[PDB]
Amino acid sequence: STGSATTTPIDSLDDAYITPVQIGTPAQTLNLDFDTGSSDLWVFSSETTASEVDGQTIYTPSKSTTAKLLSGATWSISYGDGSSSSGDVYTDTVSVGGLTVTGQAVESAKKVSSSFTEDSTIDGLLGLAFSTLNTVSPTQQKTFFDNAKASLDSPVFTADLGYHAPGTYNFGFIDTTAYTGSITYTAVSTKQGFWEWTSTGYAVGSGTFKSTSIDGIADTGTTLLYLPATVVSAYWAQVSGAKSSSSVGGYVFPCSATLPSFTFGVGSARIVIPGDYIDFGPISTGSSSCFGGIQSSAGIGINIFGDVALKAAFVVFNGATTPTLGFASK
Repeated sequence: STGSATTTPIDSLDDAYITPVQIGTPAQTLNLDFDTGSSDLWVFSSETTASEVDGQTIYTPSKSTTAKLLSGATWSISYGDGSSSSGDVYTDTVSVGGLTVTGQAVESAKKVSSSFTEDSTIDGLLGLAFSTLNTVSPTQQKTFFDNAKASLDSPVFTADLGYHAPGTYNFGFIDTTAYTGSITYTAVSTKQGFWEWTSTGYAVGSGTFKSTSIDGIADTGTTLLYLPATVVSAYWAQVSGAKSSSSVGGYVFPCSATLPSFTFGVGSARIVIPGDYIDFGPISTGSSSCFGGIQSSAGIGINIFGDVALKAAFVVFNGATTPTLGFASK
C-alpha cells in the first residue's frame, strides 16, 4: 500500500504545516501537524477542557463506531517550545492520503497549553519519530508509520515541504518526479528516538564550504534551523545590522536586508537554503526589525534541522531495519 497527502502552511510565514487526517467511522477529518520530532498522535477532542478549545476541529470518539477506549492508558507530552498536552487514549481507524491503519492509538487531549489553544489551525499532532519516544503509559504505543510499515510497498515516508506553498507527505514510495538530481543517503542514529544524522558542513552565501560534523535531527515539527552558535554567528555576520537580541529571543536583522543563502552538507552533496527562506518577517506588526530563520541551538542541547532546512529539500525517511535519511534538491 501507499498514501499521499498534501501538507499546507498554516500562515504566511510557514510557521507549521497541516495535513488532513481521517479518524474514525464515519471519517472525522482533522488537520494535524506531522512531526518527525515526536511520536504521539494526539487530537483536540470532545474531552478537551472547553475553555482550551478555540476554533479547532475536535475528534468525538462516541460518534465513531470503530473507536474503543484503551483502558487505563494516559499520555502527557512537553515539546521543545514549552508547549504541552495530555489526556487518555482510544484506538481507532486512521487514514492519511488513502493509507489506512486500523487500531491506531489516538491520544485524546483533556488539557492543552495556551499555544495550542491560541492556534485555531492545528487540530493535533501526528508523530513520526521513533516509537520509543511515545508517551502513552503504562503500555507504550506505536506511531502511524510504525503501524503502517509492514503493509507499505517500501518502508519509507517522504517530506516535500513547500516555501510559502503546499507540499506533500508520501508513505510507502519515493516519487522520482518530485526532486532533481539524485538522493544522497546518510546514516541515522535512533539512540535518542529521533531521525538524528550528521551534516558534513556548511557555507554562507557564496562563501567557501566549511567541512565540519554537525549532529542534529530532521524535525518537521520545528519551524526554524537551530545550529551551533559558531555557525549561526558566521551566518549573521554577513547581514549588515543583524544582532542577537536577548529581549526578542534570538537573531534579528533589518527588514531592508537581502539575506544570503545557507548551504548544508549531506555527505558530499549540498542543499542550498535560499536567503528568502530565512526571513520570518517583522518581530511585531509594523516593526522594521525582522526575525531570523537560523538561530542558535545553544541551550537546546541538540541541533535541529527544522522546516527552514527541510523545505529546501526532498527528504526521505527510510524506516528499513537500519534507518537512513535521504536528501535531494528539488
